[PDB]
Amino acid sequence: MEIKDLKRLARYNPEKMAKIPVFQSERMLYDLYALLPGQAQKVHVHEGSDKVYYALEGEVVVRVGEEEALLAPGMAAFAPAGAPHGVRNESASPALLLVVTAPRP
Amino acid sequence: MEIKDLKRLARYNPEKMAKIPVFQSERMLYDLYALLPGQAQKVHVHEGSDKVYYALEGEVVVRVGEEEALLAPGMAAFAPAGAPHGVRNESASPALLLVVTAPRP
Ligand SMILES: [Cl-]
Ligand code: NA
Repeated sequence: MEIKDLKRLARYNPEKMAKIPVFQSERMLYDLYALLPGQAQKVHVHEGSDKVYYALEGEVVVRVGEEEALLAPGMAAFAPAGAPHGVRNESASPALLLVVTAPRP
Repeated sequence: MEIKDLKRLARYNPEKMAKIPVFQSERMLYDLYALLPGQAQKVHVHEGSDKVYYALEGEVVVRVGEEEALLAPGMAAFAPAGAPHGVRNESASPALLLVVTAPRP
């Protein structure tokens, strides 16, 4: 079956953040976002999907709507469709997120 | 912004596995499954939804289709639509899973 150790899949790119697909689903994106310090997924609105950022490792500043919060390990932030959202690693350490998007964009 | 510390949401039902919705998304179920030893999510089939189990804490024996594997902490298992799936906490410790089902069944 498709069963993986998420952290072991994480690959950080010095040039820019990386999105590492965990599973290939026709109904969602179940990815890892590997952000080195200073890297980020720019804030954007995706009207066709809901996204949930879950911090697996490290921390990122997650923005949903007009709010930002520190998404520390173990925390999940919900970015429902229409809400501008993004994550930025402002820390001095890598940050790894489990990012789920439904439906598949 | 809806941001939650997943572990802090865990609650256990002694009579049966506790299903604790993390977020109410129209696009997916993003739930926590709190399984005390011996508890389980009986085998189920979502003809039109994919489900991904991610072991936040503890371990469960995850069944997806014709296979069963130990879903240890940090591991995620993918149950594509149609595949019978379930999780059983056969350990002597509680298990907490982040379970995503998309779309909502
Ligand atoms: Cl993909
Ligand atoms: Na069913």
